[PDB]
Amino acid sequence: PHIGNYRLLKTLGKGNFAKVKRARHILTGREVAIKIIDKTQLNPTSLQKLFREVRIMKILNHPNIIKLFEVIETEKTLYLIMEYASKGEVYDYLVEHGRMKEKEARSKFRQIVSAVQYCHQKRIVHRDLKAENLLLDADMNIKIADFGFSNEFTVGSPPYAAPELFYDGPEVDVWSLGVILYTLVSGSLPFDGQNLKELRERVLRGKYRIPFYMSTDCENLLKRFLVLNPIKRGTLEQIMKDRWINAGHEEDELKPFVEPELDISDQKRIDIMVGMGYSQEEIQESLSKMKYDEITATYLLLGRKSSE
Amino acid sequence: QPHIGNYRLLKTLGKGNFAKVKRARHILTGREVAIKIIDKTQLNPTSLQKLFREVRIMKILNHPNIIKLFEVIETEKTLYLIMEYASKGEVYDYLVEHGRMKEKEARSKFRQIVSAVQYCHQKRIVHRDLKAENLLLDADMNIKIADFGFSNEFTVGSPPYAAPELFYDGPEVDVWSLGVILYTLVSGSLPFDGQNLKELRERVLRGKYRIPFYMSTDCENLLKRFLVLNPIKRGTLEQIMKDRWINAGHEEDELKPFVEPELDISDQKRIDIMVGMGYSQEEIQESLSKMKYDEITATYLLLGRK
Ligand SMILES: CN1CCN(c2ccc(Nc3ncc4cc(C#N)c(=O)n(C5CCCC5)c4n3)cc2)CC1
Ligand SMILES: CN1CCN(c2ccc(Nc3ncc4cc(C#N)c(=O)n(C5CCCC5)c4n3)cc2)CC1
Repeated sequence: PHIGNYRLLKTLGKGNFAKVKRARHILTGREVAIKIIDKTQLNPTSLQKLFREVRIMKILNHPNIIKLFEVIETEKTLYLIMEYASKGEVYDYLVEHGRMKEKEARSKFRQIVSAVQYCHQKRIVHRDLKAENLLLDADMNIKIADFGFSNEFTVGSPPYAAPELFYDGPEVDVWSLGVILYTLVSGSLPFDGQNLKELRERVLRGKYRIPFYMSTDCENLLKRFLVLNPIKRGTLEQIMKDRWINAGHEEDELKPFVEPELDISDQKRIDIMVGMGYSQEEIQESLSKMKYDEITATYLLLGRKSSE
Repeated sequence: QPHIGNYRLLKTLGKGNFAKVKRARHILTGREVAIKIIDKTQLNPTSLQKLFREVRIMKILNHPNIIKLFEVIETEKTLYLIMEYASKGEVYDYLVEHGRMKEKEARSKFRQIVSAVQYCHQKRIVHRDLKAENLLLDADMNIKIADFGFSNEFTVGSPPYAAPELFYDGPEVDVWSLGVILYTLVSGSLPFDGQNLKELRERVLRGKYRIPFYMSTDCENLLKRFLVLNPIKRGTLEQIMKDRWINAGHEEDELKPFVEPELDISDQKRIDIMVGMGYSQEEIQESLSKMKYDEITATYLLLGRK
């Protein structure tokens, strides 16, 4: 089975009003993830919120945020065609290999901090960063899923939730980032329990174990995220200057991401799409207007590696 | 007249929700001020924490057209916010007394308003409830906007000024209200009104308003940049600051984002006066350097005004 130019493959997750399937673009062979939302199960209020959030997704253009390629809408269904992170959860990588060495943890956490700060600068707060939406692509780059989407439009976390949720501003992501950092360096959650009430007591206590292998610089950095009072947490713009974050990046200090200009005049890719049956003029119109249609999707997918 | 801190309390200016605002006089300098009074025992631990977050925001508002905070007094039961007093009250009262502002005067005030709001937006502070009740005028007819950064329950939203999407907390909602504000300055009337809230909402959603004979096309063009139903298509304030009508008569003085003056905390003339009032030199230097918003920094600031 298919939708538009995509062959639908196995379901990756399901829940609430959404399903996400792996899929293969027929025109290019590139793999994608497709979120399928049955609109008949939504009231007019949820429908309006969904389309506002889709418009937010169209403005996320960061190399560590799952990228939207194409939107297909029928009378009954919304299809969101987006980047597929072929290695699944960071958690799966921690299970296989153990904790990351601090050099690898730093490389991935710089990507995560960049992605989240980039959204915060645009007034977009995740509010639900967790194991299930921290993903890795085929080249071990971080890809964060579901920025900007309300939980009912995700497939579906107490260990990561800020203690003030136990508030919807950027500080709640900063707490979750501290949990993430701790999981990267130790392979363990900083706060756990035999049930939710014990988990909550430990989160409110704010204390977590520092293993012998954790550097003092990593410990000090965690203290900037895992502060109970939300207003005393560091800002990401401040944390970007942290000594641990930039160890080994002497003249490459982490700074807010700046979007490169999108090259929409690659004639090699345009030549391929003309072969596919699109006209040069049609291609230029879709790309310059960024229509999120079958043409812009194809152009972007032709820029990725084949057969994956 | 009772005292709180170094202030003599005078007439009540307003009361609503969890707040009361009184006119007062600083005993030490004789300067008039406004004091917002909030009984903390009215609040839960959650709203009390939010109140303190919004006071921390108020501390960083330093714009000549934004009501300036002078002093914070917190007791076990009550929070007192001592701030600038706008002695001529609401812009509305001026419109009632003199009618619509002529174009030059409306432009002058609207530049102040746009400057104040853009200054807050750049600091990522959205008002969300700009309205007649918090657009004020000082003794020199300068705009003073009240209650930036405060939730409604801490003030003493408003259908005629509320963006149609509230019938969202980003700057776009202020931009819509600014359009309604500009219309009131130029016409003396609200653009959207009705015999009840239902009819009023209908006109906001339609987005149509009467263009009077005295409104220029440049002014009508500017209105179209605020009063857009689609929030994403509304002008941004950085863009609106370059509008032709906004800068007419200001060709070598284009409206730009406000930049705060460098703070002067070592005026020894004012410090000398405060030593005479009984504060020590060391105390004064510490209060000013740490910007404590205590009785000392407030006196320092009030000594710098008429
Ligand atoms: C032991 N593992 C094995 C499978 N494994 C997993 C495999 C691939 C991926 N990739 C991938 N790429 C893009 C995505 C976009 C989304 C959106 N919007 C989205 O929700 N998802 C997932 C996240 C929640 C479930 C659907 C996306 N997933 C994620 C996980 C996890 C368990
Ligand atoms: C027919 N009129 C008669 C006069 N009258 C009026 C007179 C003076 C002023 N000034 C002034 N200066 C600072 C203020 C700080 C505030 C804070 N925070 C605050 O709330 N207020 C007001 C605004 C809402 C009621 C309290 C402030 N008001 C306002 C109005 C209006 C009616």
